[PDB]
Amino acid sequence: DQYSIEADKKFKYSVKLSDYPTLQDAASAAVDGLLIDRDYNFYGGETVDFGGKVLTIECKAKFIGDGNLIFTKLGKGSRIAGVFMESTTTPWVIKPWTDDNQWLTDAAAVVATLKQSKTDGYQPTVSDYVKFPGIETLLPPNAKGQNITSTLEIRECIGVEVHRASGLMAGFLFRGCHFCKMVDANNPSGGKDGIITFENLSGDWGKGNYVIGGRTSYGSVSSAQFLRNNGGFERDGGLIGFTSYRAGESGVKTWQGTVGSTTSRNYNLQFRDSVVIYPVWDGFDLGADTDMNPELDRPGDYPITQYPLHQLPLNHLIDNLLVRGALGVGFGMDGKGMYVSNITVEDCAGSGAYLLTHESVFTNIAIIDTNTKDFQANQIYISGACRVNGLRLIGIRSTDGQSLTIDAPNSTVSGITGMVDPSRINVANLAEEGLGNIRANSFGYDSAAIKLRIHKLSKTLDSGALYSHINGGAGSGSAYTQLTAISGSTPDAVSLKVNHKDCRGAEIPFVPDIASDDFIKDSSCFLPYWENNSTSLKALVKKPNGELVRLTLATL
Amino acid sequence: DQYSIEADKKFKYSVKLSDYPTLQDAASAAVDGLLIDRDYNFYGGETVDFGGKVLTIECKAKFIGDGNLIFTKLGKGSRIAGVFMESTTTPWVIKPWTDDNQWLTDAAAVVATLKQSKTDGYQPTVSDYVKFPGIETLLPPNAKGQNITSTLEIRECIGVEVHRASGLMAGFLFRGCHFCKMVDANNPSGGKDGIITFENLSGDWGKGNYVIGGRTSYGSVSSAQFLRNNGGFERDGGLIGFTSYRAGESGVKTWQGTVGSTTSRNYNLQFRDSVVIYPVWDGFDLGADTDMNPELDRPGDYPITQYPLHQLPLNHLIDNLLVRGALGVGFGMDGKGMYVSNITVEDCAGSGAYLLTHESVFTNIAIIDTNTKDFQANQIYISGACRVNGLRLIGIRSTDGQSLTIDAPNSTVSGITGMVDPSRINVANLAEEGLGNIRANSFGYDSAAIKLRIHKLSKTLDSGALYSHINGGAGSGSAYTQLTAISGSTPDAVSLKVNHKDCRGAEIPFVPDIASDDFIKDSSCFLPYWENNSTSLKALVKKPNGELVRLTLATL
Amino acid sequence: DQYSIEADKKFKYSVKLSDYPTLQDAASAAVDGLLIDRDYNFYGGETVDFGGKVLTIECKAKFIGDGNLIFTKLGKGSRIAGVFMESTTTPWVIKPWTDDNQWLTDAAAVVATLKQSKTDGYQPTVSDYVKFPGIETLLPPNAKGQNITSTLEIRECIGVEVHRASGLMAGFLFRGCHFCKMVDANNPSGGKDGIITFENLSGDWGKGNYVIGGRTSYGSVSSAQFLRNNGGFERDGGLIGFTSYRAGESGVKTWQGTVGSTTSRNYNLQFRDSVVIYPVWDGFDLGADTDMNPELDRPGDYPITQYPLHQLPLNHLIDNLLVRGALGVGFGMDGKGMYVSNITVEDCAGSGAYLLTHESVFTNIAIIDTNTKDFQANQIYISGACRVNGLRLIGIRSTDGQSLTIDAPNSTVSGITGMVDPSRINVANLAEEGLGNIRANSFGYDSAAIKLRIHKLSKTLDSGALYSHINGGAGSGSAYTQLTAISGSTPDAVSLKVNHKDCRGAEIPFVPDIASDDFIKDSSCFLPYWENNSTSLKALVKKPNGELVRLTLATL
Ligand SMILES: [Ca+2]
Repeated sequence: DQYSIEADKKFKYSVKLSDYPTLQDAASAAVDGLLIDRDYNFYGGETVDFGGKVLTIECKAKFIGDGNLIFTKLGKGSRIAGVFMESTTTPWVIKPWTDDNQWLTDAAAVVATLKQSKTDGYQPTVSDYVKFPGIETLLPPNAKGQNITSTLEIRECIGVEVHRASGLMAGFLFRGCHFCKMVDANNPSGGKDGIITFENLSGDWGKGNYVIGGRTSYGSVSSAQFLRNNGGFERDGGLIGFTSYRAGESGVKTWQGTVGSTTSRNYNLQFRDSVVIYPVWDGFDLGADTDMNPELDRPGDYPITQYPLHQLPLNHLIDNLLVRGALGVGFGMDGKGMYVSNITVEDCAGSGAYLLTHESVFTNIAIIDTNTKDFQANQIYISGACRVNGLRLIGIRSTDGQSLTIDAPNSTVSGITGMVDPSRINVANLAEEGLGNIRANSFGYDSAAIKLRIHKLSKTLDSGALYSHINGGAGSGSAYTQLTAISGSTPDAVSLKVNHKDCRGAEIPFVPDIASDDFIKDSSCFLPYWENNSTSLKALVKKPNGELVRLTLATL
Repeated sequence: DQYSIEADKKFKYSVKLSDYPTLQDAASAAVDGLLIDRDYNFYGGETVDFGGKVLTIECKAKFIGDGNLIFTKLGKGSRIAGVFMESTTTPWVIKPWTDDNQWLTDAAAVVATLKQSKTDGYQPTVSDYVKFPGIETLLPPNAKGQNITSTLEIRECIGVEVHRASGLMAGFLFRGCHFCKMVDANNPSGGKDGIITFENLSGDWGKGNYVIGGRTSYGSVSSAQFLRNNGGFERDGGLIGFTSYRAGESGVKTWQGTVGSTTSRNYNLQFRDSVVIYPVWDGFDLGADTDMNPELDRPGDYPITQYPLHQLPLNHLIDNLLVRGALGVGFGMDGKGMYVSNITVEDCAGSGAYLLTHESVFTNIAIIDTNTKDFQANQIYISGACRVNGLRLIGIRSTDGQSLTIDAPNSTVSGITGMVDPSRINVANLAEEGLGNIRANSFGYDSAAIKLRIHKLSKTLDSGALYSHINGGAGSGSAYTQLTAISGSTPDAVSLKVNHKDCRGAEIPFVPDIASDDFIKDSSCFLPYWENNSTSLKALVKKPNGELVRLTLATL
Repeated sequence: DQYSIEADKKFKYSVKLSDYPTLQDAASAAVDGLLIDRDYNFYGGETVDFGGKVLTIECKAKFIGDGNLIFTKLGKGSRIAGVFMESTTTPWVIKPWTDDNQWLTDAAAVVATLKQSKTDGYQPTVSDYVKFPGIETLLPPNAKGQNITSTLEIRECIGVEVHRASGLMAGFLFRGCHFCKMVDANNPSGGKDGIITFENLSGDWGKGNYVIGGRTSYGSVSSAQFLRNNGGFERDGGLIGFTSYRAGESGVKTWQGTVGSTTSRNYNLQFRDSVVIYPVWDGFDLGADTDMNPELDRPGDYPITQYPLHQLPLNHLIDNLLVRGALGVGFGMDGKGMYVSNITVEDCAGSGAYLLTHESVFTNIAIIDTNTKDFQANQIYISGACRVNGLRLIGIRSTDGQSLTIDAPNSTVSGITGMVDPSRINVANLAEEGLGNIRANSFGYDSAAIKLRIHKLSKTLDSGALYSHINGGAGSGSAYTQLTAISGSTPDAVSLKVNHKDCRGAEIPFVPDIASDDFIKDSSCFLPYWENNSTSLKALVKKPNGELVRLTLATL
């Protein structure tokens, strides 16, 4: 009895699942620690009440079950580490990529990949019917409408963190939670539902909910997703330092539109320092309104009368994101008044950026080899009146057809770099207002060029140019300078030259027949023209006083 | 007695505060673990001696008290997790922002926000008297000079880490510590003092001290701050992966000048991969010398005779920082020989960057919609002789008045992008030395332009241009090229044209009266001029031998 | 007996090394936790069998020994925290940098730094003989061929994480492991071998192996290195969020060539969000093939017949890296089909980038003050046919000699910024295809310039220019525009002017003697020329029909 007093004071309290027949029995006994030291088969909907206790739950075995294992009434500060969820069912999965990591787009080829596995692919859903046209008819019935996920559901808790979670056909759901985090996810392999979900459709708007660190793979739908969360002006929530691989839908998704009877939208969240690779749909989908066939209202949210479709003041903090390998769109969003910075998107089959934004600013964007399968009309689309300050376009891929590279018809852009085809740029205004003294350095040509193109006149032909051309060969120390203008849709049709053939003179073009009065523009100027009937040059002169006179300029 | 032997060997040692009347009694009993499992009211200055033991302190309740709870004599490798500090006093706080997140600047409006709360605002300090002019007179006495903070003080320890700390009116102070870290701060809400402080005014210069991860909110002064730390050439200290929200002063601060009798300055620290949002003063304040009314000496530091004011070899490693929403300056520093990269600052009421630097290099800087309240003279200021390589300016905001955008009178700059008003650029030298072949693409105009502006001549008017203008309408296949020069402060006053009205000729300007001898510049050139008394063009000719002759060029 | 039942259920299981004579005895007794609470002297090769148990190993003391302490048969999910390795031997180390952090390059100066210490320098190896020419002869024998490292070796384990490791002369080796991580390394000071190594020369290719977070210092060779790892298309492995300081070789290394009888190469790894400072050799060395004296084959890898040397499809995910202070190369790699983004390299004595790549894309690269000791031929080298989209060159350093800045003879580049000497650019093609309307703003000169340079003609002289020059002084409201061409290797030798001396006319250069027929280029143009024998200007006219006629243009 003496020792027991001492022992109760000097040892750390932990209960372990191997000592109990059910998880509730263990939860009930727990005071400080709880060790999961044996695999536990749960039934879908099995619910554990943790009594408001602040528990440190250390997992060293699996939770095995189809459906949801529901944790409730955990005290603020509770932590669950090392959790591993696994389904009982091994479903049919598709694997729409080759052994050289090329995407498969042909429905029949995708069907041929079918296998029963808990990983290395995903269970088809209805969105696959759109993504792979014709697949709905070709999929066997046993591969359609599957619904396998083993989900850890944290329900109506505050201040709970799940650390280093993993699994097979695994999901993690925080339902009606606040100040909860999914930290350092240890590459769970996903199932039918989203891998990591913060859903706050009921109760107060979600706040304080983050994905921090870690990564996921596979899954039928999006890797990380938010419904009805608002981080406040403090931006207390979102996703930082995360990697998503091969989402069956999108890497990171803020939901759009109405779900159930209320809004699924999100405000004031962080999306930073993260990477999405090889999503079947999109890298980041940060829109809040439905694009195609939209609702006429926003129950639970701002009405259309206050903010039109795609013009919500979403106010997310969006910075330093990387997307590679999307089969859909690399980076998509909507909203009004947005600031977005430092986005890098490479090698996507659909548009690199699809931006249904207005009065927003995009700084230091790089869109490098996207729309490679011509799925969309362009590589970067912007609908509304926005500003782009720094835009890198084109890597090493060519474009065979007529699609635009940037179509941002209401936007003002500066700072494009890359080997863009200028005919594939469409913006409201493009300008470099603040360059210093300039040099055009030409490699691999016998000339250097400074060209001008007026898109209203022609998007495909330069309207004038300033050239420098070698006279003779390399090392001659001689070039000629040429000032040109387009005529009859023939670039460089008319030109003045300086030093052609090292002659040290200006070659001046003249009107090839009698110049009309209106040909001359300015006072105190002359326009030479040809009088064939005398073999003479004449000059149409607009005198300093504005009156016209015709003079003889050169004679036989 | 048999079991007790076995039990002492097989169980983890931890003591818990619920078994002791004081925190010292628990600390004294501890061997391995210490669990804080009941709220503990401490008195200011209460000091716990941990006996040099390497303890793992796990907090699941609050430390409650105004003033400092002082931890001493923790062994290297000790860890304190989940600590939650809370004041006993609920002070008066101000909230100088609206329900639409607009800053309040009017003192009377700020006073009207007063409430008693431990969060959602901050206790006024003397710096508020400057920030909100007139507020000193308008604040009620009960809202002035408050001093509420509940501070965990780690004193004279080596190798101690505080993880996942939080609180209300909370602070964390490492005094005279080395190799200590504040890791994954769980959004403590601050009090009167700095939220996270590494202060090494006594003893050896601080080294090995970091803030890694996490975030803070509110507080009256700066969120994270350093005094008398030097990371060594190894750069072993600083701040990485951190977020500061709504600092009452600045997000991240390295102190300047003398504090007490010695230097508060800092060297060789990292500031990387971090974000500061909505500080009342500055985002990052990385200066070491006092700007306004400076000391004539640096006791404990390099003398002015060795390094002039603002020219210390601070040698911080500064990269990948984001600031949004400052009411003061987004990014400020001083020093000589600095390299700074990848800084992004958006939507600040004062200057985006205030750089009292010399012989320093700034690479890939973006300053986007700053000085929005005209608090400073410019958006980015640089005092000394520096280099800027890549500078994005202007988002979507206009500027109504005469303030400069960049004033860097001793600096050489290249790579500006954005819709900057060129009259608002002031630098020593601006150049694009290494561009390739160029094309100017014009949208929304009937012409394209390549303009030249000599700032010594005029900062507001272009001095010459190369234009291409549509002849007729869209699709004509015809344009004219125009080479212009300014005269009488009228841009484009004098010009030569090629292909005006699709005439296929050059329109050449001539001197409107008798040309003086000195009007012609080069040998083997001619200058046409008007002789009104005969209705003739003449030519002032400088012959190949340099001598002048006047010839008749065109006659009736 | 009643209490013992209760106690066995309610307390956390942990054994502690203080209760056992050997580490194996403790490992054998362990069930859940294992506490290292006394220093433990191990013998090189001492091997601990952990029985497949999933153990949480908490270290609060040192493992002391030269050689390897080998951990085997740890269960998936095992974690080792706070480990501290220390050698028994204090070796001789060199410190090739000064008290102002300047690199020492002179062998005799390096030898003079010799001291016996476990840190603050490194043990020489054979690579130092190359790095510091002559040092092999000058080093005393007792400083050559040393081999001191205290290494924690995790052998043939899956799912083991080492967290917050540190030490003196310390190394960490994961041999034949999968799904293992080195997390938040707490600045171990290195020994003779690599600090952190994932080596998978035997068994399956390594996968799931990461360095996440943390930092290292010193060491004789590379800080973090990989052999025979392949992350799969999922990119499940690599290095994220890491800092390396003063590697004796390189910060981060993927091995090249054959080691033993098989490939040491690596595929599909992440290298992101990391920093390397002051390596003696390279920052990042991400090559897979041997550059100098290469193997004729790749046992265990793709044959040369399939992929030529330096053209392996390495497919690493490489983004957001910073290198400063290398004595060798900042960033090096090889491979074909690579995408690389957001690399920043500053202040390196050798090349900033050495890129033996083909059909690869580099986006937003900044190479700022590199090759400062002229160790290589250039600041950035690219061998193969690649694309660079955004390249910042030049900080504040000058270059005295003739070395190139970029030599990328097969690459197409766009978006250079900085005060580059254009004669030091060599590329296949350089272009800005997508600029908007342009303005050249000139500061500190009486003129503004838009220059053209044809590198085939001359890399050192501009071939033509468009200038604007002040007439009179500041505020005159007058400038002249000038269009020039090079002749006899004299820039600006021949020119046309508009508004010289505010004359409002064009000054036109003429051929200084009788123009040859071939001097005129285009039909409907004239070329003025001088007839000295009559003091007349003539015109060589190519009529609209293409035939030549000579006319009198101006007469006495
Ligand atoms: Ca004549």
